[PDB]
Amino acid sequence: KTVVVTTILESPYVMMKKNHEMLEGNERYEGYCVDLAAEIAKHCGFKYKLTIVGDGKYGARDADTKIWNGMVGELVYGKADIAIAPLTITLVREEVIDFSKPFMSLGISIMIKKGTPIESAEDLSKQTEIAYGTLDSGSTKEFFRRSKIAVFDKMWTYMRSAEPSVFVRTTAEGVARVRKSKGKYAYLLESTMNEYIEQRKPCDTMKVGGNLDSKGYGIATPKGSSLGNAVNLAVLKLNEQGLLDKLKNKWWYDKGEC
Amino acid sequence: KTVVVTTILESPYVMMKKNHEMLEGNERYEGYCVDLAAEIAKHCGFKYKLTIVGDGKYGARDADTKIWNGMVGELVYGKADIAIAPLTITLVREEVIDFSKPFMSLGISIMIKKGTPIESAEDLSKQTEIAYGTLDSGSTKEFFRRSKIAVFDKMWTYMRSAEPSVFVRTTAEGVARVRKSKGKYAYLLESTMNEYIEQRKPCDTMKVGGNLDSKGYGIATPKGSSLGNAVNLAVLKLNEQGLLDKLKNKWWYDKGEC
Ligand SMILES: CC(C)(C)c1onc([O-])c1C[C@H]([NH3+])C(=O)[O-]
Ligand SMILES: CC(C)(C)c1onc([O-])c1C[C@H]([NH3+])C(=O)[O-]
Repeated sequence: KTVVVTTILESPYVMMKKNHEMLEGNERYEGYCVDLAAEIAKHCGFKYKLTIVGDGKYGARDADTKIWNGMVGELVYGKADIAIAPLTITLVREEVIDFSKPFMSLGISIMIKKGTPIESAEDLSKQTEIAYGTLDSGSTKEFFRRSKIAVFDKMWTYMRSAEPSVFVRTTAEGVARVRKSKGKYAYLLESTMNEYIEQRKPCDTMKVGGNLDSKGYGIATPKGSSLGNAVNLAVLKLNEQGLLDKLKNKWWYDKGEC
Repeated sequence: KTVVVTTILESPYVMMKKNHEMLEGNERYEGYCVDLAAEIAKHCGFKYKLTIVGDGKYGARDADTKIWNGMVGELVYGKADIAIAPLTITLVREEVIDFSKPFMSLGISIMIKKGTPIESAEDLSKQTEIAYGTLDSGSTKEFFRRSKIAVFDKMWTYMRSAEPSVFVRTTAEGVARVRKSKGKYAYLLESTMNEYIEQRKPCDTMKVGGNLDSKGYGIATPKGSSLGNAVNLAVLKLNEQGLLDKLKNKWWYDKGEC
């Protein structure tokens, strides 16, 4: 009965509340997806338990074992009933799990330490002094791996064989790398996160250029789940009521530090 | 075996080709949705016939008769197998027809004749000199009718009883009204159309302020339709290959013009 929700510790979607060490269950967390989960459960009429994904990954199919990891894996193998996180709707994923219509729109973007002489993806691909990478096991990495667009294919061929590795395990690692590399590392991540980080101290990073593509985040459920329909309608209702815009303003700018 | 596609004459989505009088079938038309339709059909493996919606409407449920009109109506009552056009994904529509994930992201926006002293929805609501309205039988009108955001509800309250009516039968009517009203009429329509018009002669209109909401267009099919799955996957694949961005750049090609 209690719906098992798989999510990921990614600010400001899901974060440990200040006094979390002495809190239990859902009360240990806070964030945009924590609020969204509450709204969805309310509209769909179910109780739930937020559970952080074991491997801390979004979801990718291992070319080798052919096994799915991350939150996608938790759904595919029946460990969770639903995923409420900034999970990107993609073709390979839609083939194994279901997604509600988007609750947020975004696109891949470039994050630089302020002052870095880079304005676009093309700029990056035409130089080698500044390294650049992306997150492991995510849609952004897969985007570059599959891209047939000249500039992106060129960037991928570079990234895939760069040393030391330009790929990071978590968004926090990528942000730290941009911040500590004196402008010698640029990070590729989704726009809304780029935007969120530009609002965090020490306010030394920024988004450059336009988005490389246009996609959306969706609430995912196992293929053919009984929750699919109700969740989808709930997301549409919440968006039309303006709750999603409200949630965005709350966690991004009302709590901004720059 | 031929799929009946319902669509609407709306530039640059679907337009009559030059010399269309001597052409027949699908060859009579050109535009973003015409090209999209060709791509979708190619990926899903089906032949199709483009048909222009009889009442020239997007789709709304008649308050009193309880009857869906426009392209939504054509799907609901079995007149068409699929709708390929700038049809907004909404809750009320999703309750009676199915939508693929969005193939385009956009939002409601404001169109003013250049020079109009208006910069936002709030500016519009705080005055009465400049009349403002929207398209009938569409998602934008329903947005205001149902919005509880003070500003939008305030706008709805004024629009509902203004004289002469601020609502128009077609987009062309609303645009023409902005252009002929010497700045005394502002029009509410979706962003990508506003931007399309802003780049064409006589170059006397412009989009002002940010978008009022965020949403997308989706390819629609009757509820439970067998075509649903394939069309959805096709849209995701086309977006991931960059075809959707290519079509946008093609039909919004900065035409020479302003
Ligand atoms: C952390 C976040 C969300 C900003 C992100 O930035 N680049 C990515 O690949 C992802 C993960 C992506 N949303 C997914 O679902 O794989
Ligand atoms: C004409 C177009 C497409 C610019 C538009 O702009 N405001 C609207 O309401 C619509 C129609 C809407 N997409 C729908 O499906 O009702």
